[PDB]
Amino acid sequence: SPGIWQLDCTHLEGKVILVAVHVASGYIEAEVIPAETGQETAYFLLKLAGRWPVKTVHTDNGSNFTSTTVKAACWWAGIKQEDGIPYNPQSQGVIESMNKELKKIIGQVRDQAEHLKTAVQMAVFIHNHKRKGYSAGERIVDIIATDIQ
Amino acid sequence: SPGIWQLDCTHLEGKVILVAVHVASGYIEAEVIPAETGQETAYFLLKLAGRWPVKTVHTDNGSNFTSTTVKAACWWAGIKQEDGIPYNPQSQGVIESMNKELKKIIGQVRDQAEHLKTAVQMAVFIHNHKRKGYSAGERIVDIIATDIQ
Ligand SMILES: COc1ccc(CNC(=O)c2ccccc2C[NH2+]Cc2ccc3c(c2C(=O)O)OCO3)cc1
Ligand SMILES: COc1ccc(CNC(=O)c2ccccc2C[NH2+]Cc2ccc3c(c2C(=O)O)OCO3)cc1
Repeated sequence: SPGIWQLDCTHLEGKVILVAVHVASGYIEAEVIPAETGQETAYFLLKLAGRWPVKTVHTDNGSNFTSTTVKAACWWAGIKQEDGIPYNPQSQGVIESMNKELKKIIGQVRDQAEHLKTAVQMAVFIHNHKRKGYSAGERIVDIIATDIQ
Repeated sequence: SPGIWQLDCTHLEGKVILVAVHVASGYIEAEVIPAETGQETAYFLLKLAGRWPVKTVHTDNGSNFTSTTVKAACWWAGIKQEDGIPYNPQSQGVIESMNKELKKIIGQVRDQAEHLKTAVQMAVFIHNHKRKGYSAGERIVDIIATDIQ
């Protein structure tokens, strides 16, 4: 479970916010793209896996699961590409709640930047730093370090 | 030391590669931009600090140190903005060698992608995963986890 991530795609302002969630910690990375394509998804995963030890990615939909470009990125970066079937129904709810939380934070910061991408990065920062007492950023580091040791 | 990062700007193919190095571990993040501007530098730091606990950034040059936009990003993200003066002469050499290493890796992957940004992200991946035996990615997580505990 330390290497397991979940992709998630949500929409705002006629743009697409692509999110990767570290399942065990709730830590996220995100980017704004014009539309979700295999190319954009592939590039995003390449970035993610250069930054964290990404063992498994549960793709967000069937198009990204199918995409040869996404498969090729997963091959390049040594990621096991998996489906995103919520065999645990709690998964849908957690992701939906996360999207609602992120959009709420974006709303709270929206007037602090012209561009949506800026507001999204502010939202990533707030989400990852929020104490719930550890933060998601603390949990991911602890989980991974424990795994290394 | 767990929170100290160094910015570094290098050039390839008429483009700019902006790098942040975690000093204690050698772990890096990087992006390709058309030109180094305070706006691009500010956005890069906002991204970095949402992902890792960035306490201090040694800026790469005086323009980024002076930049009101960079100062504002550092304010937003709770980062201490500092100069990049190599009071330790070993600093320059480490960065120089890092730039040379990165450009070597980019050359080794260059035909595996059309776009430079892709090759740069491949180089980030290879750099961070390289065992020197622990990798830079392992070292940063251990350093930060130790600090949290
Ligand atoms: C990350 O650095 C920051 C610097 C300053 C602030 C405080 N907020 C303002 O000063 C502000 C507020 C509203 C509109 C425009 C602005 C000025 N522009 C901020 C900005 C900077 C870099 C970028 C951007 C934007 C953007 O407006 O989207 O887009 C990609 O790179 C936040 C973040
Ligand atoms: C990250 O996913 C990967 C998928 C596949 C491969 C293996 N290499 C090739 O198939 C290849 C080789 C040479 C030229 C063009 C290509 C095909 N395009 C690769 C590509 C994908 C996503 C992107 C890109 C690019 C790019 O070419 O720069 O730019 C931003 O998003 C590597 C990484």
